[PDB]
Amino acid sequence: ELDQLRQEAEQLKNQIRDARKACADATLSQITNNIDPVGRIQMRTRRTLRGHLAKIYAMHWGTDSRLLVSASQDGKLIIWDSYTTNKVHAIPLRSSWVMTCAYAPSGNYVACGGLDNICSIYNLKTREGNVRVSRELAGHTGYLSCCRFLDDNQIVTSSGDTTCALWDIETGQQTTTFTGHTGDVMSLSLAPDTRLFVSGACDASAKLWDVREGMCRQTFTGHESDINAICFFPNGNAFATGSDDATCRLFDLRADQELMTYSHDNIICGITSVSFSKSGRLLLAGYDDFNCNVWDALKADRAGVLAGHDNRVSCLGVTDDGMAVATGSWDSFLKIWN
Amino acid sequence: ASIAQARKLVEQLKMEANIDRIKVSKAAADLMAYCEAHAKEDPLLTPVPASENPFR
Amino acid sequence: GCTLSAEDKAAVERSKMIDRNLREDGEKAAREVKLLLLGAGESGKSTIVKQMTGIVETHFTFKDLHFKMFDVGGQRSERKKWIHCFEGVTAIIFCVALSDYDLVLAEDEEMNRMHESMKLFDSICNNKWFTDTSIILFLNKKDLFEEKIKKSPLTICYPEYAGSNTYEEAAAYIQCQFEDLNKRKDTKEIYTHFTCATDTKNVQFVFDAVTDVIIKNNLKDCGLF
Amino acid sequence: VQLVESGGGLVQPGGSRKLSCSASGFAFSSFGMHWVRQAPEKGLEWVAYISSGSGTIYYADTVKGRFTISRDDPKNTLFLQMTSLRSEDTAMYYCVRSIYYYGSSPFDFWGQGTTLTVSDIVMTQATSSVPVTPGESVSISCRSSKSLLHSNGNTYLYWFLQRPGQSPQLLIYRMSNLASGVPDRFSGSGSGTAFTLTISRLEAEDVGVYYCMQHLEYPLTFGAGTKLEL
Amino acid sequence: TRFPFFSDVKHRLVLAAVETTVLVLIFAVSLLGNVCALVLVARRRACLVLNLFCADLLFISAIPLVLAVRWTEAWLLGPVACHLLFYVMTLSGSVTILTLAAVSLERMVCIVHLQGRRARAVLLALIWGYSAVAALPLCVFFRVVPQRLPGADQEISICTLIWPTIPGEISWDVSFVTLNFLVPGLVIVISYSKILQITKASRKRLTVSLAYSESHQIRVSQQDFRLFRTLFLLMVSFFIMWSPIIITILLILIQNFKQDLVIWPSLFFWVVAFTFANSALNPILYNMTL
Ligand SMILES: CCCCCCCC/C=C\CCCCCCCC(=O)O
Repeated sequence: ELDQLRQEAEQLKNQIRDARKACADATLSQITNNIDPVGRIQMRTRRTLRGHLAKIYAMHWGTDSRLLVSASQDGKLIIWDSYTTNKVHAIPLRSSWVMTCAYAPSGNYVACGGLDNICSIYNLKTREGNVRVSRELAGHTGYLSCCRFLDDNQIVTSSGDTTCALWDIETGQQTTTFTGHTGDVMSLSLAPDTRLFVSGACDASAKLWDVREGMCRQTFTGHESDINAICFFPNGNAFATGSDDATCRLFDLRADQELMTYSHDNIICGITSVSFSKSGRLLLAGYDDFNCNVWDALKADRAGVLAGHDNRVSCLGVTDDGMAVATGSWDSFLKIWN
Repeated sequence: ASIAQARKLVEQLKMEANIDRIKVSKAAADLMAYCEAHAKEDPLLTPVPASENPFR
Repeated sequence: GCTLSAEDKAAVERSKMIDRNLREDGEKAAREVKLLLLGAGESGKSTIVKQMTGIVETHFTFKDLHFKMFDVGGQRSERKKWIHCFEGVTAIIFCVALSDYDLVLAEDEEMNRMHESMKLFDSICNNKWFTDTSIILFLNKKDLFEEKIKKSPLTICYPEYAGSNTYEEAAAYIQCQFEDLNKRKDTKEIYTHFTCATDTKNVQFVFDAVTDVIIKNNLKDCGLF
Repeated sequence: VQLVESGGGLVQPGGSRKLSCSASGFAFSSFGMHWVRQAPEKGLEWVAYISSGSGTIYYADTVKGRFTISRDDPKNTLFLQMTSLRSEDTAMYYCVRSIYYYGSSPFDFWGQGTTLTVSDIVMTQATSSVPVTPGESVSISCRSSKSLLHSNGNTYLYWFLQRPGQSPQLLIYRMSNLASGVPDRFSGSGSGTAFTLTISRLEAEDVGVYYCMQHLEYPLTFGAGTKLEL
Repeated sequence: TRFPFFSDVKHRLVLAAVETTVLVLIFAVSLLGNVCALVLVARRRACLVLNLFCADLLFISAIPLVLAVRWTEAWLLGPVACHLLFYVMTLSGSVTILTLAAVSLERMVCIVHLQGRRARAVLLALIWGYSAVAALPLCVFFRVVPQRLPGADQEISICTLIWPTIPGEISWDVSFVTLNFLVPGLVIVISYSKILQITKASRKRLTVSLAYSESHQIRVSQQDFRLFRTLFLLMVSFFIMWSPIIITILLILIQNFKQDLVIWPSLFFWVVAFTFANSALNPILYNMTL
């Protein structure tokens, strides 16, 4: 019974390995070897956002590519204009132990969460003129690590109880539970069509979930340690992960394989955040060595370095128009690069 | 419920071992095509002129 | 503001008021003492909270000094992913029960509970996030130890112990083991107190330890220590 | 969200009078406040502004030296002290709330108005009244003596509607943006010094006087007002 | 009968050969230490200690000209250098001493309150302001007079300090030493004694509560000793280093009515050089990184 099922599971892992190997006719490095390189990517700090008095843990761009939201351990969630550096809102939190925040694509709401196991959703557009709590979503039994809005008045959250959840905000109840991880779920990323999403966890694995069905479509492995960050490739057919073993990896959803590894010999610090440029040719990654690296996504070369932060870089984002990159770190400053 | 968990793993592998896959070279070519097609629209790969850059 | 419109100027004034409020809330926040509560199962943490799910935060005032005590014992997730959130706390209050020397864990009947307590203690002392964070060690339930020590020698948990099976020697032996688990002697200070469920001086002891920690921190900051 | 003005009545010429406004249902201290008065000629004149932090205060050049605007946040009260009252100060006085940040609506809610009786960028609306029938579209024009398009890309034009017996209501902010609660039948357009408000279909509740306002620089100036008459 | 400040007839050219070495060594060492100490704080950043280094550098700006006037018997420097050379060192000395007192006050307050900018921006102004209203007699009352100094047989131009009125001289000297030397010393002593008292009170509190194992008492003793030594050195260095010039000023003041030749013309050079040496100790007593 139990032995029979375990033996059948082993044969399935063997066939999946064989099915993947049979499709590895050539590597990506053997196809992109003749592409003209991106050269050297020079970027300079254009804006510095001051006002957080503690470590900054999360940051999210608005879909207008102008408004920012950032969360810090001083209990503050600040919304920034970032063109004039003016502060638009400063929301005090009922629990200062915030680790994640998100900005609604409509611009009407923001969400946050952390060690209180509750995802709080705030209404930014009220008649009283102030920002008030609209919902408190409870039901996770671990810390909330990442949350992202969908356009259907729904939100996807991940927590330290190894599960993911799809919540209906208006009702305040879970509509879907995604189970299958064997460790803390650290990162989520939504597909451009908001129909699939990927989650990366502390069991050195990432999973592709169907947000409408609740079932896991496929599982990707290859990292040697916990995955801290995950992001989709712009066309939705690939994604990249960052882990504690100082390596980035590019995975293909249709080939069901790892394509490229991004690492170097002098980098021994973990990766906290990863993002792609608008065209997907540049991969940006934040490290614990206080710097950020720009990699050639197709040639796996280091195209540039972003430096100027005095502590660990904890969050990174790129605007929808591709015009700028925002970084945040434990020195309580946000920086915008071009 | 260890037998139940084993059955869950076996069926999840059922929904993994029997899916359509493509060749790595084709995925690489598709990524190449997407990167090249949108290369002129990337303001970070190709620096935007200062007169259109919203940040100085 | 010579290149701004009226609405831009008003937005800048709004930003300045937000700044002014943030600075005030920062100044109020910096005067509160942040204490992190760590203990093993059945270590008497409930009594320590009483005398002074997610995270639980307890606030109190003693001698016009505000304390904020954080209990993280309800979490069941990898500590290394969220323990760094508590870098910068004034002190870590660590609770160890003295009646656990001859008890074993329910999960593993062969694992002594007090050795797991020492494993947690030396995982917390020699971390990289708490290199300069002092530890206030409460050895609880001393009134339940002096009566049972006569029947259960320390050799059940400490086979290398030589001496008398009395409270006076055993308490000092356990205190020495816990204090010797530390390696950063010159930077980290452990304050050990022997208390019980009927004790009332725990608040004053915490106050004194926190006062000494703040004095040492200020001396180090002002370049005098 | 309610604003109640009080303290009006008859005042002898040369006297003094305090008007007050009590706010309820919103964060009074986060809003700046305007006093805007309507003379019996039914034109709107901006009188005074005091910011949310009381650090910025502006007056119209007709009331400088005679009027004083003030706030008391803990009572949510706005005060206007008037001295040396003249026969030209007889008007309906409206209290207006205003909040300024990226994307905000600065003239959304108006008060009800208190009656006081005593014993620059020019906005032109050449058409004083338009004969209208329900179910038809209408176009109202407004022209500025100076371009309202700022170097930051924003054009500071506002469209308000005042129904008979009611306070003015905001319809459009910054030229093209529809205010909350306003039906999508209203649309704003224009460029430079020319502005147009179009209504695809009139209903019974679209009758009244439409005003255009500039908010590029102080003092704030209103148009003459175009009336729609059934 | 008018004490020459920096002129000597002078055994020959050897004394110059050593006075041209000691002063340049003090200059180089003090400048390097202060500049290095200042920049060390530039990346460790308090705010007052930076002013201490700046005051020390402006004080040690003097050495080349005092050694130049010493290389000859006369000045040959000008009546405007005589109005600045001494007011560029008295000002800096007063600023240094008042900055030391302010640092002691802020340290004592910080310890006492168990934990702003505005106060600092004002403290610095008062410190520099008072060191330009009290040293004013030091820039107006010097004249380059030939006194026919004994031992030259010719009239020799010396930039002396003519004092037209005796009551003005006595009142200023009494006020200058008291409000510049004595008050900062008292402030430093009170501040550091209070810091030691607070530390001892806390250590007494944590001893009655029985919260120290036998083996740690040694470390506690070692720590209190180090704290005690540091504060004792900071207290005593101020008086040992700054007292000689105050005594010299009072002696020169009393040298008018007193006719015992209480001071040598050469002595005032070595006393001022000894004071210059204090800028090689200030950057290491008040910046201890070891
Ligand atoms: C607090 C004093 C610090 C000054 C340090 C610089 C040393 C001063 C050297 C020469 C200045 C003139 C000294 C004599 C001034 C008083 C003369 C007098 O009236 O007796």
